[PDB]
Amino acid sequence: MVTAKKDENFSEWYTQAIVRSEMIEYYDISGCYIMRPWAFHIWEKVQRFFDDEIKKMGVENSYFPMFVSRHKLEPEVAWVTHYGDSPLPEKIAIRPTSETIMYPAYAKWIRSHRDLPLKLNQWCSVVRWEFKQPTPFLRTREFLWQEGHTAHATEEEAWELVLDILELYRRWYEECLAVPVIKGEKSEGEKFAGGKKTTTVEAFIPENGRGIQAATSHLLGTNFAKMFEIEFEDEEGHKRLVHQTSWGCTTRSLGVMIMTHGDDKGLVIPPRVASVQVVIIPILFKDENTGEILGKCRELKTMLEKADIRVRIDDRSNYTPGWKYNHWEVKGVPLRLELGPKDLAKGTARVVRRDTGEAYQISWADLAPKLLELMEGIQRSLFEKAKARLHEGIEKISTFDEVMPALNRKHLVLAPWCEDPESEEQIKKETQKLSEIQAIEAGAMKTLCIPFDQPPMPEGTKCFYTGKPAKRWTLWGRSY
Amino acid sequence: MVTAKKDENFSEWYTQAIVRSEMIEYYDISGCYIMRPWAFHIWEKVQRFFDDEIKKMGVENSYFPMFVSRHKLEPEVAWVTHYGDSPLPEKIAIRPTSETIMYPAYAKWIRSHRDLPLKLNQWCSVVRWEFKQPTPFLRTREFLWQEGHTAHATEEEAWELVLDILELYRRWYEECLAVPVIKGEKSEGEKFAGGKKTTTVEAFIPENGRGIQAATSHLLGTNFAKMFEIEFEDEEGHKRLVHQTSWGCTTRSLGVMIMTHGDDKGLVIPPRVASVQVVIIPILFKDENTGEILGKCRELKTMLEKADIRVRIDDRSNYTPGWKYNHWEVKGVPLRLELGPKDLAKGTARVVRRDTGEAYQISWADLAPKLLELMEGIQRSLFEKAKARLHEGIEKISTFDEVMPALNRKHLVLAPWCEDPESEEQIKKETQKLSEIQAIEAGAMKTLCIPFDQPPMPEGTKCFYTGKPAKRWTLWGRSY
Ligand SMILES: Cc1cc(N2CC[C@@](CO)(C3CC3)C2=O)cc(C(=O)NCc2cc(F)cc(-c3cnn(C)c3)c2)n1
Ligand SMILES: Cc1cc(N2CC[C@@](CO)(C3CC3)C2=O)cc(C(=O)NCc2cc(F)cc(-c3cnn(C)c3)c2)n1
Ligand code: PRO
Ligand code: PRO
Repeated sequence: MVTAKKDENFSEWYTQAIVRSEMIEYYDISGCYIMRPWAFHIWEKVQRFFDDEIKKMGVENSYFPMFVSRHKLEPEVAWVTHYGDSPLPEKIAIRPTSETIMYPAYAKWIRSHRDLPLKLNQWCSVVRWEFKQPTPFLRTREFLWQEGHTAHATEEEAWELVLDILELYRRWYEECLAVPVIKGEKSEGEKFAGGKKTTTVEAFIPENGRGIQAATSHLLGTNFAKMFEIEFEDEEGHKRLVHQTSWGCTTRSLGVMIMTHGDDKGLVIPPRVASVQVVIIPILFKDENTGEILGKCRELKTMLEKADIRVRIDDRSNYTPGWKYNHWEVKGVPLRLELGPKDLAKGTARVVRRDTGEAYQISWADLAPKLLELMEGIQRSLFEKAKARLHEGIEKISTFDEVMPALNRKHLVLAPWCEDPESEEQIKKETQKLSEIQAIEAGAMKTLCIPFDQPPMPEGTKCFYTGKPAKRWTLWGRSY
Repeated sequence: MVTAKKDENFSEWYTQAIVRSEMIEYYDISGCYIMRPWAFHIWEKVQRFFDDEIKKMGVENSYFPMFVSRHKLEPEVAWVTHYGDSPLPEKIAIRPTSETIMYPAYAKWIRSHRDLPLKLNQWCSVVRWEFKQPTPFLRTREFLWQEGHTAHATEEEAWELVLDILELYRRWYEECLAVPVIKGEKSEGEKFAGGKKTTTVEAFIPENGRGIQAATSHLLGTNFAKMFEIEFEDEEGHKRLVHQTSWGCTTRSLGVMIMTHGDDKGLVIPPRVASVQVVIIPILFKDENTGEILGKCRELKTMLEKADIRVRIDDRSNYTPGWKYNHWEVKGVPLRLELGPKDLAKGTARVVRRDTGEAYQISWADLAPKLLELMEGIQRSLFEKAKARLHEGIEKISTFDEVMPALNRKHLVLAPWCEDPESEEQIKKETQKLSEIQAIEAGAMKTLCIPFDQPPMPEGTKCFYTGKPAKRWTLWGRSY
């Protein structure tokens, strides 16, 4: 049972939700968490989705070492210096990302324009060792991810690949996880180190008012090619720099799903990625033909599974049906199917959907088509409600005077911005001091993205902080 | 093109085979190798096979951290001591295996007999940092693996699980990879540290005469439960120690496949795990209807792929068909399909199988069923020939006098042994000195396994080294 209200103590609510559903187990070494089967199944499902999608683009999986030499990497990096009692001749680092691991190989592999495009991906874990306090799924020192790295003959090929991947990330969140995101370009002050242009999908956490960078797709261009001398020969003979992309996404996505859909009873997992879509709970009166009831549950299980519905029967006699109702609600199973002697006599079943609590009586013959329609019903609704909370979380503003009241309501701001970097740094330090002063009477706002969706820009619109001619609409807010 | 003979310089043959087929790329940090897509596809296929199989047993996937504290682990272990310029308050280790990472969690999770069996697995990489020289796939400082860990209420449940997993490993090698193995029990001198009984599947490398431990399945029993206080309550109330298993298998299996099936032209990959089973090579005379020929290749591709045959068309005009013949032979594609204007006019195709070089002419209508029959033909033959080379590699002996002549022929020995540990150590040190002395005129033999398949033991048979009553037949040899 979950006891903390989501709209009061969000921290303890999230901890309770992920622990009591058997998603996360704690670990000795600060910032690392055991991912238990209940959460790993979801990671497996989104990984299968993304893998299939990128294999249709020609991306292939590989595995590069987790170690990188001090030479090639040359802040939040863990160093190996000993193999037991013996010292290393030169300390080695654990990958925080693998550009400097993979790209010397790329320089060796790419000779001719007939070698491009080169498209590799890997599923692994990386280690970014910050001493700040962690957050399960969202900010951990070790995390699982995929990272893809492509090299191309032209800039425009690489850019189209960046956008195609960003679309796949939008589908990862919105399609599988029912989390709405915003496609954007990062400012030059927040873009990847060494890249040309970083795109992103941003998500939003209403309860603390914080945007979070859900995934990233970088146009590296020729910057890394220069660093690593990755060149191809054209049909003429002339050597030219390849144009590269890199893109990544992590188990952070799981956290974002949890916070988006959970409620006071606990997890609410979208049907598309639930490892159990329907849990069948037989009623088990002592004064009843139990073998018959269980036989019919088994029949309904096979009947649903032929429609590819993922079913678990909880026939444990040492727990009441109310205990099981709570137990599978806490783990977020989207549909519960109850079947007792009355239901049997009438040839129906009772189904309760996890999102709203609504109950239905369905005849066995209509069970598979009806539940299918209901699962798409739940998924869709989970998305649209979340989409509502997204749009109600963003205030469109004209002046800096409107920032602080919008932040105190846990909202983001969409403002006309001139895109000057020094202005962003100024804005962060000022909103941070204003936040501290407000805290005294009871931090910093940054750019999250310049959205692809640009609303109308009136002709003479001025920058909301500098007064200069505004260039584009920018989404700012407090951030993870 | 591969130029080193497999039966002359096996080292350079193996290196050439794995490099020239684009399986392995070298890396700065000694003992680590980049696994390129051509090899990773095979790893993906065997991983899918094993994953499916263990999910039918109820095993679930998880992910535990790659770090372990100095406390809990308390030789070939890499230590992290710094996060950049800052020192760690207590150095941490990178997993060489995860018993000491997972089992405190197990102690927390297992309370009641209704919590057993507990069956977890993970796919990750581990780091065993030896300063000896590495061997691609076979012996590397970092390797990918799966490791499974189960806890049970009784010893016999855990033992049946150990044997079931060992059977799945036999199917991993023999069924998918067409490599024959021998099921055995390891001596107490070679068994896992802290376990009760280690089982294994052993493979054999004829060209250097060396057995290699292909995979391992340990009965831990209650030893680790005592160390970590993992206890369950029975229905009576009494706390009891759980009985545990752990089992693992790695990318070593890939190496063993390569060495088993490759020839002087290079790789020979069994059809069951080839990512390309049929490469279709159109003949492309300049004086021919090329669009027609390519159209028919595309048709044959879709026709074969509806029978679930994995097909690639190599329609590159800048390479001759002979270049492509060599190129896909080197990468080990099991079937090659050639199609030109003559074949088109006759409605047939030419197919050449990679193992023997045999050619066939098949009408399009029979293409899918015939190729299917041929792929099982290749697989089967790859296995049986390898099985032959296995059995011809083992000499059954009675006396120690027969050891050295059997080792000088690169063979293993099956000998009646009393199973005394001090005898094994004696045997290793003596065969090593005899080997060194022989080398002067131009090392050590150990036990590989006590096979499950015990041949007849005559009543008064004496130990082949000590003269004592022999206990069981034991397979010895030089080893990886
Ligand atoms: C799971 C995950 C995902 C991502 N990221 C980043 C990249 C991206 C975004 O798209 C994806 C690759 C493309 C993603 O998912 C970044 C981290 C992370 O920075 N970890 C280190 C850490 C540990 C820690 F204990 C605390 C803090 C910390 C930071 N501020 N505070 C107040 C605490 C940070 N972790
Ligand atoms: C790929 C892989 C698999 C396995 N093993 C062991 C376990 C098992 C067997 O079933 C599987 C888990 C169950 C498996 O596959 C063990 C190693 C390995 O010991 N690596 C370290 C290393 C690095 C190095 F550069 C050199 C040497 C070395 C040792 N002697 N010499 C002359 C050189 C050793 N590596
Ligand atoms: O960390 C990053 O942002 C990029 C994308 C994945 C690989 N490196
Ligand atoms: O390394 C070993 O041998 C065991 C089996 C995999 C996990 N630990």
